Amino acid sequence: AKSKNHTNHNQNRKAHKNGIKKPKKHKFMSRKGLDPNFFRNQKYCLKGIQKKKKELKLKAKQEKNN
Amino acid sequence: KSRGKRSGTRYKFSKKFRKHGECTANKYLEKLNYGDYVDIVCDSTQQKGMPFNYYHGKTGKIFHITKRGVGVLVNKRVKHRIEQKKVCVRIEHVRKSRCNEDFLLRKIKNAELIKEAKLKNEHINIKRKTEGPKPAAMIKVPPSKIITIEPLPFY
Amino acid sequence: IDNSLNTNIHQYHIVGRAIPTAKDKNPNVYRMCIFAKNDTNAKSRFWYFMKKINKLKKSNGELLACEQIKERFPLRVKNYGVLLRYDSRTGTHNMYKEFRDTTKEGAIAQLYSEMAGRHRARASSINIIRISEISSSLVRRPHIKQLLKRRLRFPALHLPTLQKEYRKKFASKRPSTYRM
Amino acid sequence: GIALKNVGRIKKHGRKHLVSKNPYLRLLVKLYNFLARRTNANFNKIIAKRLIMPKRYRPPLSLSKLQYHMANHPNDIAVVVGSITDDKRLFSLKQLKVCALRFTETARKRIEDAGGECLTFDQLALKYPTGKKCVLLRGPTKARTAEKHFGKAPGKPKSKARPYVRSKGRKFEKARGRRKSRAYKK
Amino acid sequence: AAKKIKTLKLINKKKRNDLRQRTLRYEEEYESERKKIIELKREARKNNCFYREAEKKVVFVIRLKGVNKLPPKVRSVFRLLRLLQVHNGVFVKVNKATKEMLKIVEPYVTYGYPTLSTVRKLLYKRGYVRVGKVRRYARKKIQDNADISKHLGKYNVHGIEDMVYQLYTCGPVFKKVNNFLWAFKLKPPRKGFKAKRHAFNEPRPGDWGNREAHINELINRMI
Amino acid sequence: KKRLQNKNSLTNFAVRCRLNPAYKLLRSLAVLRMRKSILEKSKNKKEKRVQKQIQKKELQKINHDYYKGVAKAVKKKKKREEKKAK
Amino acid sequence: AVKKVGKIIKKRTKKFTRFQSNRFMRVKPAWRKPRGIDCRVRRRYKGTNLMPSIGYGSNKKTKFLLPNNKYKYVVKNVKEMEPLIMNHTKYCVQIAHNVSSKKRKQIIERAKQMNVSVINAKARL
RNA sequence: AUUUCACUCAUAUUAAAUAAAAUAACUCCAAGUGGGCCAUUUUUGGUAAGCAGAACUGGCGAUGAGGGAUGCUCCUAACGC
RNA sequence: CCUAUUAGCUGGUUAUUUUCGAAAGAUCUCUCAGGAUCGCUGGAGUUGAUUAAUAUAAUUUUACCAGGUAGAGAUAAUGAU
RNA sequence: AUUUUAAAAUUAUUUGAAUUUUUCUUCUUAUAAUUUAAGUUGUUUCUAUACAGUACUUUCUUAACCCACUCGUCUUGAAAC
Repeated sequence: AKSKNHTNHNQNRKAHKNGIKKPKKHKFMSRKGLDPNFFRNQKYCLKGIQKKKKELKLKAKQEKNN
Repeated sequence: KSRGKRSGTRYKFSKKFRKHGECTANKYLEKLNYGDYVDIVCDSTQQKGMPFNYYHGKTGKIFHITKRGVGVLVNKRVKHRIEQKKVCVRIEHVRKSRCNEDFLLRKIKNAELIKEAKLKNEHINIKRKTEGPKPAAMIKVPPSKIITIEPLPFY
Repeated sequence: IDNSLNTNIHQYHIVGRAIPTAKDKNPNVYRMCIFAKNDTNAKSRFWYFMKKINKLKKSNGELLACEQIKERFPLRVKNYGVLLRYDSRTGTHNMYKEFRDTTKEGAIAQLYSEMAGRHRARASSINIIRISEISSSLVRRPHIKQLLKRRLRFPALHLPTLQKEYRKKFASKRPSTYRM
Repeated sequence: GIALKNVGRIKKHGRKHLVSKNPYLRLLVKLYNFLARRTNANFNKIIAKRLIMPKRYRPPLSLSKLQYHMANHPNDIAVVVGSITDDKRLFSLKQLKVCALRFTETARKRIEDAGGECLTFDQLALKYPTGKKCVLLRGPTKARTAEKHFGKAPGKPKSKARPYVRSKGRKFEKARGRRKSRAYKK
Repeated sequence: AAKKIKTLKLINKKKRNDLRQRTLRYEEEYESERKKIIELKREARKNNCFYREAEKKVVFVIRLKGVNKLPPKVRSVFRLLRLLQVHNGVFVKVNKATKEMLKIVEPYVTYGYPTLSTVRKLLYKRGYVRVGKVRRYARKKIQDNADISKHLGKYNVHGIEDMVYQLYTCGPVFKKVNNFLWAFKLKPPRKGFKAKRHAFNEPRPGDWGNREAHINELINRMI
Repeated sequence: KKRLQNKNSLTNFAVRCRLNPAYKLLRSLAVLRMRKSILEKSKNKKEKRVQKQIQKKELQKINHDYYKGVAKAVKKKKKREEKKAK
Repeated sequence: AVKKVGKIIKKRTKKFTRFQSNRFMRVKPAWRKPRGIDCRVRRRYKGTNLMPSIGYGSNKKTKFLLPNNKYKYVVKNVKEMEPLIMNHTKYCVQIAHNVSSKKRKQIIERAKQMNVSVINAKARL
């Protein structure tokens, strides 16, 4: 038989029953498809920083542990 | 039955009266940085990079910048939850948002006020005032302009 | 004092003024005489008329004064002529009516009762303009002209209104409406 | 009538009581509930809360992870509300003082041979009532295989959930919807 | 071994004396303000001048309608004002934000300017206070200044008279006092309403809207 | 603590003074001020009232000017209507 | 209606009866919650067979105690009065229905010399 | 752009107000449901309909109580004894 | 006898109290008396909060955006007249 | 059985001060008490100087005032012709 085609009735209170949830808004976002030749260079920057920090820490550890 | 990309955008995506033509050359000179707020206003003269109908007039943060495009994070309401959407548009359809310009001006002004307040060790209220009830005023007025009002008859 | 007899109409003198802006440093203040149940209602009426006559709303205005006007001689009978503008179910009409009593507020209460009873005009449809005491020689309505004869007297044909205590259900003999 | 959320009753979530009818664990829960009440110690409160948790939320901690977590405090004792399991990948152990619910036999023998010792929570309460020099640790609560099937359904875009399949050959859930050549991928 | 009781008693005695002095100063301030308003009005009348007084900065709001058949915006505003029952009353500080919130709830409330006597009566004979831990409040009638001192003492508000002052004059510690105070659960009016359906400002009998100073008699019949 | 009867903080004197340490002094002052004999006010009523004559004068003047303004507006409106009639 | 005898308050008497049990013999008066769809009693229509609810519960300080202000304890042996030797003032005793006359006499004797009251003291004699 | 060092930007009322805001957030397993209808306001087809089709909110449904004589949906008001 | 064949359909579906508490939208479907899936709901559990504050909000304020509905117009355009 | 405490008030003494200048003026110094603190206590009768009644408790049967439609089910909607 003929059926009710459509209605948005009660949909808003259904939505608000568990509230309108907001996005989590994390601090960091994946850089997978973003600005190549920039984030690759950023990887190089981080590697250089880590290498310098690690070599300095290793020097300190060796000179303090004899 | 008809739900094309630009369905229902007859007036929204039309140029204003006597405001037709391509964008000014100065629009291409505006500076965009990652994470700053931006307004998505569709410019119908540029067809590529055109945002979808929903995002015209919305605001979002930059998450990606390309040579002639920009990716902006916009919250869109989908029934029971808000969800983030990454819309990619050309720089003709995007504009530096002023949603936080009052915030930045307040930041700099309050900084240079607090500096001198701490210098003089004076405790100052820095928050905005939401001013409400006015004080009593002992106001003078000569009787040459206290005019009496009566409801008017019908004509 | 008989609260069953008193009404709740009072006259209020209200002065207001638009908040000064950069356009005009001192706007012209307005003053009104309004009959209302209380000062709050009088101020509401004042702002209604401010918005209707001037382009001044309560949100862009301030109240300089609001005080109740008391009748100087609340025990002297005087005649009042009141102009009035009210809208009916099919149009708007201004009419002039007359009363006589001791207080302008009492005359206004009489006016509201008469308008309700004779034209079914609710108080929300009535605008009172220009109520003023008038001399006996300028009285226009015959039902008041007849009240100003040299010596006025008539019988008391009203039926007695007794207290509840003496308004007893069963009577020994039929009372008389003649009495007097 | 009154317009209140949940008709005005505060709703808590999670365990309220111990489910295990193990008499020794019930005694331990009683003791640490008393300790958490009578002392201000968040240490004791956390231990009392964790003694109540289900099995999946007191996962085992390996000896290697225990020693790695205790590397920077050699003088303090490590408190684990789960079990301590031996790690064959670890070559050598070093002098660990560890309190735990249960120790596997191999882990216990290895710790004793290394010269540290295994403590129960009653001994921990006796010797460190407020948790001085005590580092609370827990194993990986989300490393179990059940969690690998959770989250976004396998079939949602960029979903890492394992599917439920009888076997994982080439002919079991690998054709249409998992590669571009057959309709779509993922 | 007993020095703790002695020092606690001394502290309580000093607190009592401080509250006494503060309350005396409050009474003097009330009288001085009343006299100042009277004489300033006198002077304005003597001159050819208009004296407009300040707005009262604080309003008392009574909910009039029940919990059924209300728009979601109205329900949200009611929750934010802490007006949850059909005869709840609260104090609201007056500013643009609260006034705009009150505007969209106006047909379901009546409010006005409380005056010192009715503020004192409300706090003394219908004043309940949120005593316990945060979000675990446990409504208790005042009956004593101990709980007031414990929660609000860091603002130096130990005392029901201090609460009355901070409420009547929208003092620096107003949000804290108002939030500390449980929503007033008022009785129905002794002589009844006129018509909850209609506005107080309508020429016909009505109740909802801003009653201004006329809220005092309604509170007195409802308290 | 066990809940007890909530004493009326307005009518029960002990708890009222407990809540308001200044109330006993305030009420005593009000009572002694009420206790003043009628003779002083009887002999001072005229002295107090006679000093308000200037206030009464300006007080009549303001209302007189207000009614004069109302009457002037009425007269102006009547004259305008008469002018509109022709 | 409530009945109040000393400290005892019985919030309601005349135990709830099953809906429509008055006019159907196959429906026993033992209370059953009407599940129904349009069942009058379930919807709490005025003037018909109110349903039991937790609000009728008795004050727990005087909940299970008898009109003699004592809790009843049912015994079937003389050996089941030892607990009552220390509770003679707040427990009354009742002899089990299936206890013979000999054991009943022994239990009454022991209760009396224990000054513990017996509810059904004169049964089977 | 990132990293490391500095200095310091109200917090003693809280970078506007108000908030029985953590009664939150998240995860797992699962039920029923997927014929709806009505009222105000807006609105399409129709001469119209207690007709057919939509929008918002509130209800009825799933819900009794006081009132409208009477009445699933109106008004007050939602329910332990 | 296979066979207690099958039935998206009709009927029925058995103690109490207490607590929480819906949907009659949506997408796909040889789909329209059905189903799966989302939404709404319960139970379980953890992380948090328990610090009148932060997260948070069917609310407002302040600042800044976007709109072409009501209205208005026909001499501004188009189409009428 | 280690807050029906402490204080608060009142009474009777007592110290000093203030002041609206006092038979309820206030503020403390000490003592002893009381309750207005610190949720009802007292007196007199009766039951009754009984061992089950004409009283008291209770069950049942009848009235009387007010109220009350047939349950289960499908259904938007069942007391349903």
